Amino acid sequence: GAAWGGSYVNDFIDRGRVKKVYVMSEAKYRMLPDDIGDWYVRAADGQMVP
Amino acid sequence: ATRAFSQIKDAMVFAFNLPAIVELGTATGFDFELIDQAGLGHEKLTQARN
Repeated sequence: GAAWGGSYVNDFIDRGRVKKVYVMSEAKYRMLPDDIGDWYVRAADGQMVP
Repeated sequence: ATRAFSQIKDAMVFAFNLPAIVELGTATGFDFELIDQAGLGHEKLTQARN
């Protein structure tokens, strides 16, 4: 998700107006399924898993 | 009562009687709201107010 769909997480203050804060994968890491590989989840032991 | 509390205190204490219709215009006056339409913060608006 938060990589490929995105995450509205929290709110900030722009020039006087409350607006959103999103955290999403960059441009290049989600066009083709090769990019599926490039993403890693960290286990209880500290070591990433592709 | 305002006679009493004006000249004799360190804080301003005013006495009055209620208007007839309990919520209306002071006839000979207004209620001006100064507004910030562009992207500015409290400092600049209060400054404009002064």
